[PDB]
Amino acid sequence: APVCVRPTPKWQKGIGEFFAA
Amino acid sequence: APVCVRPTPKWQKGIGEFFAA
Amino acid sequence: HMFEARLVQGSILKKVLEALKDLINEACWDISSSGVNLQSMDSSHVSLVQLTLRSEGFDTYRCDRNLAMGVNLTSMSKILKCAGNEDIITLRAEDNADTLALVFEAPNQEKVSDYEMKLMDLDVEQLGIPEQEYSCVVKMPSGEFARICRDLSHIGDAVVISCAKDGVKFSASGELGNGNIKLSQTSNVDKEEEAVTIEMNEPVQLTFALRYLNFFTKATPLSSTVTLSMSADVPLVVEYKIADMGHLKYYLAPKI
Amino acid sequence: GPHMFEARLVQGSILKKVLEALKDLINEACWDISSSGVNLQSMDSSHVSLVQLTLRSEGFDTYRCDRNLAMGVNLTSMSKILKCAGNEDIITLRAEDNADTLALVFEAPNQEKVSDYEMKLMDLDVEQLGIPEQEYSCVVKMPSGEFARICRDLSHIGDAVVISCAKDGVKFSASGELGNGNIKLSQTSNVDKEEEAVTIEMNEPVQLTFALRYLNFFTKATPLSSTVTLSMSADVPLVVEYKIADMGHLKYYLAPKI
Amino acid sequence: GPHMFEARLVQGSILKKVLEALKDLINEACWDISSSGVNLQSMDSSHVSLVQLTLRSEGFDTYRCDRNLAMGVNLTSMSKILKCAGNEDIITLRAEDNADTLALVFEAPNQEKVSDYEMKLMDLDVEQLGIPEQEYSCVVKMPSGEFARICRDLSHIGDAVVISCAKDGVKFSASGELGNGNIKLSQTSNVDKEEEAVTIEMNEPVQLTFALRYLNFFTKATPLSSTVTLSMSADVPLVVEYKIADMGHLKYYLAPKI
Repeated sequence: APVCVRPTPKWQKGIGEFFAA
Repeated sequence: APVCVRPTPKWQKGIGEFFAA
Repeated sequence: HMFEARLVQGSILKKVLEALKDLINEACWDISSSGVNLQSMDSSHVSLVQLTLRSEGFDTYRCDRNLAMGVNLTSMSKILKCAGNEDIITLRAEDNADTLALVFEAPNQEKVSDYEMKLMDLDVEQLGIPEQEYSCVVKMPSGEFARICRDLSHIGDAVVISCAKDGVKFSASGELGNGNIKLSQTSNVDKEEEAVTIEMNEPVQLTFALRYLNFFTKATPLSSTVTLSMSADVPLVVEYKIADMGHLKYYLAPKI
Repeated sequence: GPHMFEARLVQGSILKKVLEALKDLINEACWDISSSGVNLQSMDSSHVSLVQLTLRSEGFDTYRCDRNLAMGVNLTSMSKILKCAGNEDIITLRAEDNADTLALVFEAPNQEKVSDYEMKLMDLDVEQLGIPEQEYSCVVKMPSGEFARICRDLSHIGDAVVISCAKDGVKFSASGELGNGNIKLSQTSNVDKEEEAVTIEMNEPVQLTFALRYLNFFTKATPLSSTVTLSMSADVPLVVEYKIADMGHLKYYLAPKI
Repeated sequence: GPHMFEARLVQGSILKKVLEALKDLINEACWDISSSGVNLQSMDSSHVSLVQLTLRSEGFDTYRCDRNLAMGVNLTSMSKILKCAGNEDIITLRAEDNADTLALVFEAPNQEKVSDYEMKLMDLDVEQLGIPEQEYSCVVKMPSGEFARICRDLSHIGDAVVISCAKDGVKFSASGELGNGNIKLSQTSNVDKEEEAVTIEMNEPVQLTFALRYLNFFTKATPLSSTVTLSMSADVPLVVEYKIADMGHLKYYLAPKI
């Protein structure tokens, strides 16, 4: 089993929305 | 860690330029 | 004025780069007295990776000035494929010029390679990662977790992680059908690093992109165990202990 | 009656390996077969290097050559056919001085299984180059696996390697868009079971530049020999030599920079 | 109450291998489930070869089948899912009659890990198997890795293979642009372990031609059986047969040329 190639899901929030600079 | 196959460098002289028939 | 760290278990450095290279094209290496610190978002800003190598873990650690060496992770990986696995490895830099020096030594001691890698100028970019308690923390073998992401990726592109007090479930859906994988907490003082352990303050049920989890599992050679820390509305943490010497942490936000 | 050529090589794996060491460098070549052995000499497709292969007839368990033959052989084909021989198989080349055909016969080590293949031969214009006698400034005998690994690593840096030799050690250096590498081997005291020894016979230091593309072709002969020999001198072709255990050898010649 | 089919197999990896042996030749097929056992029977999409699979119930550690039922499976989907199973996993199957889903459950030995997959089924109409049990002019039994090695090797030479057997042995032949190949296998009279033996049963010499694409697919069964058995007649189809030990068999059927 090699790992399928799966697309980024619709609901995916970026990590930037959780941590600030 | 597999060989990177490299091109022939432009300065490469053929061996026929050294040894004769 | 110069930086130099000598690592006996040089393989660690190899595994670390094999684990970052695919996720991150370029990162800045923060060098300081207390060790090495790398932090980066991946090329699409979904996830964050944080790497700590403490200076106590090196056989030799010298750091005159704080540096930020911009590295191309893919070149640095090519150069470390050229290290043998039992190679003692040394990093060396000169603060000025931006060359990093990777020196490899055979434990036979008859062969010594130096590679001088070019550095980039990069943006200094920290993100503040917050101190935190988690509702659920799952410790398990890195290989089982790796198997689980691989298998479910044949099913769907998200994995739901359901965590109770004494077990955790991983579920997927897609065109083929459903899949669910249940691990029960293990008795232990069987074995040691094939224990499954759950600490649960609050039951969770969270959805993650298998796309990213599978990038994380590339760190599997660095550790026998992986830790998963979770809460609703808070990035998942996937942590790999590197030896006695540091950690590789991956961050990924869940649905809603 | 029939003028055959027949060579039975019990260690058939030598033949498999010899063709692995040639197929990527040469398309078509002419095997000179005589009473004294199997000889192959040929420049490579690009006319950059020269390879010379000697299998002395003493080295076969059985050898018959009624008359001299010059068999033009497609190496790609001969390589595919040797890929059909197990590694423990007894191999027999058979050719009837007559015929358009070379026969390869594979006896499996188990004795109820026997394959034969018949290759269609080719008319190639035999030319052979005259190799001059030469004294070498530098001769390096090192394990073959190490030379293979140094050429492999450094190809990831640049398309040329600088080889620098002294009485104490030998340095291999490359450079490219990633940066620079340098690999130093020291001459060994003498390692406890030997063919991990690096030996230098030098009457004069050298600093010569060679093409990694051809060196990495040459190291395909690595399974033939636990050690390799490099002979260098300025402005004179490099010789890379693999001994094929008491049977003969395989030599590769390559011009250095300028 | 409800009509259940349920089968527990402790050596799950059999089921795994069985699907490797099918997925590349058959896309979809009906599983005939009865109390006799699990029976599968399908022609590949090009209508040249027919696979037939038999898993007798006594082969299963647990087996229940309340009434004959038939399930349309996507062998591609089934294979993907079986790659999720451990080589040591205990495997259970479970469906009710007229099901639109199959339960596959994989249990680790320690019982601390359990997976389950609910697989979508398909509706397929599968009839027939008008396959008379028949008398062959030649039957040949040999190690499966050997037969596989042969097909692998002859497929470098050509894309059809003549099989010719006699009392003493059987010969396999190919030919193409590289050359000709003939692999010859003689009867191991001797005295041996069945996974090295070669045995021939013969009424009359056959000489028949088969395309090597197909044969190469049949050989994906190789992990299931130490042996493999070939049955040949004039223009009856060839049958290639693998004993899935203590459970059943897997038979491929091929139509000769002309």
